[PDB]
Amino acid sequence: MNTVPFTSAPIEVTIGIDQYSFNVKENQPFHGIKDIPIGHVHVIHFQHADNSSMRYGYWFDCRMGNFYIQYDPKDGLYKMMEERDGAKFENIVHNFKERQMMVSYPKIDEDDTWYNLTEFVQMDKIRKIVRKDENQFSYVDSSMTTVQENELSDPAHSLNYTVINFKSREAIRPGHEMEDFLDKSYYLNTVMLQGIFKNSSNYFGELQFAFLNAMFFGNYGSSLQWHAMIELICSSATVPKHMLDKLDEILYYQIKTLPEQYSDILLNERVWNICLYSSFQKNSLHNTEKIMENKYPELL
Amino acid sequence: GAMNSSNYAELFNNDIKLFVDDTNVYRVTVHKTFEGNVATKAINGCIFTLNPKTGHLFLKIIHTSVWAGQKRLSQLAKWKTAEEVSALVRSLPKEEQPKQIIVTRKAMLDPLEVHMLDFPNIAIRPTELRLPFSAAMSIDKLSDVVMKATEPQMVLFNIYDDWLDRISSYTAFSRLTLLLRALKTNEESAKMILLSDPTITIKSYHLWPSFTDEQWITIESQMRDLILTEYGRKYNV
Repeated sequence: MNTVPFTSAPIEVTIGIDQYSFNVKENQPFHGIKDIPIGHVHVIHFQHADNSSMRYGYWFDCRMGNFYIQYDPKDGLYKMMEERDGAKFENIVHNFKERQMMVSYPKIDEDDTWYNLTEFVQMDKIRKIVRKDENQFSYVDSSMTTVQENELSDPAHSLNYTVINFKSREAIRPGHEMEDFLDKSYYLNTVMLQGIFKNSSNYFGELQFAFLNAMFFGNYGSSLQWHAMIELICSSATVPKHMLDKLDEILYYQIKTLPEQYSDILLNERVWNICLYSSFQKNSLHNTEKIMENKYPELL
Repeated sequence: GAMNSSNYAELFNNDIKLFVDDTNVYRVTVHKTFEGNVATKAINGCIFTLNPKTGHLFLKIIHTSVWAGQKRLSQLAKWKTAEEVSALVRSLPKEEQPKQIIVTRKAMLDPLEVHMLDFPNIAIRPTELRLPFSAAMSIDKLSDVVMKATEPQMVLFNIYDDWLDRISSYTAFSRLTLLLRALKTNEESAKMILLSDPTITIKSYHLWPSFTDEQWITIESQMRDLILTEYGRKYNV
């Protein structure tokens, strides 16, 4: 069980750790988060009490190094940093634990929610979508635009999601215009799965990462990416049986975890109605259709 | 975006543009079977592709053979329209290719856009105008070449005959839309108005009769009267 210590908390802030969140008061003796489960990526995220605009945060994996948070009064945010001195770090964590100045990652033993949201998400794939190669952790915020959003401006601060465009030469084989537009199987299976992602695990990893950025940061481009990746599968007549069964599980946990009050801004009516009721896969997503119909029958 | 009353003069500027109407591509007669079920029989159709500035009409005849063994024909008809318009553009020299294509029906936008991905600089636009191009098959010589075709064929016409020698392309388009609106509202009455005087004929190389400037004003008035009557009937007003 790993630890992300905090130097201090000089400004009042709501702190997220994965799907959990805690209020910290200005200058409260808060020194971090302990008992973080090894084996998963994690996100530690922030919303300042005095500017609820710019949700921002850090994707990390405790197996890749010793990470801490320190407030920067110049840039005005909580920054993630790596401590290269193992013995200094162990000595910092042990002191803060002894003085019980750390919140415990509050996982219920029965509860597979975080596993179910991050099953295919790998830190090495995150670091290719979020490019800042001198750090082992990845910064995301509310305002970062995607490579696709930038085509339609600072390339260094962009989310490099895989570009999906249903009306693009990549999506449509010359001479198969109607076939490829109405049945996206070619685009899903040859171009995206065999061509770019190499396997369904990498595709699902990006889909799950896009959802979490949408949910935790209200990142609009992430939301567009999550919907495009759902729609590409649902609009294909030919999808491997294992991919459909796994997609149903993925979407079920995403819809289950979404705050009820954000469904209006995080769910695209057109895509979900199309996916559940008109698409080739209208009858393939039993779990997802049942939770959507019982939780968000207004949207449908 | 969409072509409307507000940007009407744009049709007659020097940017090459084409209207595409797919109304007459997929045509059927509905009939009873021996067992008393209903079936359709397709008849020959056409794409109506018109340069509103020049009057040049690219009439692509759609032979019933293109539907043989196909499913969802009303959907296929939009994609076949887009395939043929795309083929037409690629067949034209670069300096003759349109800068814009305006579709009379919004269902043609995605099929045409997908077929024209190779031409990112050609704008595909809808229109708010309710254009009567469905009535093209009420022009006797266009109906005749469609119904006689035994194979796919492209036929080139000037839908304005020689009018541009005497009038602007704005006035020629207004005359064409009034004639087609009349033919669409009451075909028998419109055709009577156009041919009632046997001394005015249609030249072998023309679609419409050889009216003097004064006879066109009379004709145009008779067409307006036809349209308003029919409107008072439809609506009892």
